[PDB]
Amino acid sequence: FLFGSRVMIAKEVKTSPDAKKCIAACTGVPDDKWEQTYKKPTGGIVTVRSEMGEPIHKIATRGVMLWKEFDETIFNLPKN
Amino acid sequence: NWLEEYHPKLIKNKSGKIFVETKFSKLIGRPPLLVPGMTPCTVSPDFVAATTNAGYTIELAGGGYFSAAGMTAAIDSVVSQIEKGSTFGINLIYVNPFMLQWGIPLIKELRSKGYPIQFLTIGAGVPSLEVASEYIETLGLKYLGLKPGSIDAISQVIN
Amino acid sequence: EHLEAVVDQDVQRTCILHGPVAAQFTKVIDEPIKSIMDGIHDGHIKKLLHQYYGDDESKIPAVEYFGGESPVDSAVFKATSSTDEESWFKALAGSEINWRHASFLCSFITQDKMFVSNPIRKVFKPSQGMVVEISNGNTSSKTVVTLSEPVQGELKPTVILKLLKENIIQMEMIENRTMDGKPVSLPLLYNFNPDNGFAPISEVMEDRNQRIKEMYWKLWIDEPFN
Ligand SMILES: Cc1cc2nc3c(=O)[nH]c(=O)nc-3n(C[C@H](O)[C@H](O)[C@H](O)COP(=O)(O)O)c2cc1C
Repeated sequence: FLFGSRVMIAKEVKTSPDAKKCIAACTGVPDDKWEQTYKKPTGGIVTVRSEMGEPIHKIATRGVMLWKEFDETIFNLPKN
Repeated sequence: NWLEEYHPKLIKNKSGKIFVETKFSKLIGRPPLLVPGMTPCTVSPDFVAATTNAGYTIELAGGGYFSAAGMTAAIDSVVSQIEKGSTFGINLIYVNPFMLQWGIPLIKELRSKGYPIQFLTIGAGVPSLEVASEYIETLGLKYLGLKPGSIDAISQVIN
Repeated sequence: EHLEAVVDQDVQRTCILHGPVAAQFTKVIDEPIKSIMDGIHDGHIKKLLHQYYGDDESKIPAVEYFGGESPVDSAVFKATSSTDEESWFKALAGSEINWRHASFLCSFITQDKMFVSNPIRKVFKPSQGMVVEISNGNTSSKTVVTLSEPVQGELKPTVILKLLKENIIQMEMIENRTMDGKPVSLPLLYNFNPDNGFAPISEVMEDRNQRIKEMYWKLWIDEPFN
């Protein structure tokens, strides 16, 4: 088994202390209620489209919430 | 019978250290846990050394280095910190061919130079039968690690 | 990881990746990476002793050095042109896990944090005429291997494997075509590490060239060594 998200809170990682504090503050969600990120923050995590449009899981901060809103308002909108 | 064929065994080492012997842990002589490549997280060469000193296999975040010389300085910076004979591996992205135009022509050499980089991992995609062919013999890697995300990406690695 | 480089030191602006399900296990802050990975591994150890070993460790098997296995008592072995290689190496390493087990099956030898092909596995490559001999194969400390290839027709000892003090693998690399005919032997030492499984054999590079210089002395120079 590989452990991605379990690690980012360790002391040997380089994430800033405030970033760890919030990544701890957010309570996860069990797999049964997993897909509800596309719609809402699920215990503090959403998915957003990349610049390639492909999804990315991010902690639901004010910044990434604005990102989400812009995705479904500005960039989804066509070229002209 | 998969319940017995791959039963998770237990192993004692001469030092008296316990181990979870699996098929995977029996190539790496290391617990069957690893940290995947993480461009914000496993890019910091001092952290990728801190865990491999704990004795857990790690991938080095390739996507965090925009060059060939930068990741080389990272590699050598961890080599300066890992214990004698320790090992790590690197993680490459596949949707980023500019990321792949450094590593491969670099990995061939640092391996021919003999670095402790003893596995590769092509994340965010699966190569073709043709390009995924030379990574195991031109690259003196111990094993290769492919990230399936699809149901056909698994058929592909089986190919 | 650079909140010093955001406008008002506010993380709430930042894009930080995480998992929706893994988040409900990450509550203690900044614990050492060894601490959490060990809390996982020994947790598995507790969960596996209670099932298949009855909470008594002594039920454990025992291995000299754990690892090195790809997923896929005093005898001799003559090798010829078609002598298969992997059977050959199996016949030489043996069944027991010891230094002899790795010396032919360990593919890489560390040279002070650098991994280069196994030399022993290079020299013992199966070919014609090589009559290798394993003596005293039961106990490891006294196990010695002697490859004697044909030289000028006759067979003479060319290679000698044996342990030393401190569990130091040495390959007595002999060459007999000498100025005085008496064979010269090149002592190549290696450190065997039962604790590092993936690469137990680590060549001592210290003083390595001098014992090569000293071997080449008696090959060329008709003078004392200095
Ligand atoms: C911060 C972060 C960065 C990641 N970077 C990469 C990456 O660069 N390439 C990749 O293939 N996967 C990347 N992953 C995903 C991991 O490879 C792995 O699939 C994921 O961590 C598993 O999810 P988990 O953390 O819930 O266990 C990243 C994950 C995280 C959390």
